[PDB]
Amino acid sequence: VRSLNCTLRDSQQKSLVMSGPYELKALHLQGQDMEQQVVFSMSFVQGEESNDKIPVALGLKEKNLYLSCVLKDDKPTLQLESVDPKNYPKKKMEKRFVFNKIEINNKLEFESAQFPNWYISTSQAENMPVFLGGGQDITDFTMQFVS
Ligand SMILES: O=C(NCCO)Nc1ccc(Br)cn1
Repeated sequence: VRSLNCTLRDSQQKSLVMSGPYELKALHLQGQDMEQQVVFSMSFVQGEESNDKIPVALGLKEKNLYLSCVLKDDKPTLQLESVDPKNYPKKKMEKRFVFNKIEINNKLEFESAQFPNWYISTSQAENMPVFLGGGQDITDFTMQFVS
């Protein structure tokens, strides 16, 4: 499987950092604090594809942790999920790990492949969790490539 290391920033230009072991949060960051941002390994996985819709998995660089979409208290919910480090990443990722990376107006949205029309989202407020949203909440991102 092919993977690229990258960071993400929301359309309000908030960066993403760890919020405990299994959550991410978004906040405005600049300067030395930039080292705190999460670096993703974006893997290009199997799934239905178009020019503007590309299936990816979002793992944390050098960690056996992936973003995943599951029902929690009966609601679609973004979680960080651990995996066996000997088996990942792989080309045929389970559907809960797959996001459709969609380019619209020079920004990216990440739609859950498991839950159509649910998107990786951030709040306008500082220091709040990254979540799966189904308006005020931000669903557009840019990507920064990392060496
Ligand atoms: O401009 C970007 N990065 C800033 C320099 O690090 N990224 C970018 C641009 C278009 C789309 Br679509 C997604 N990401």
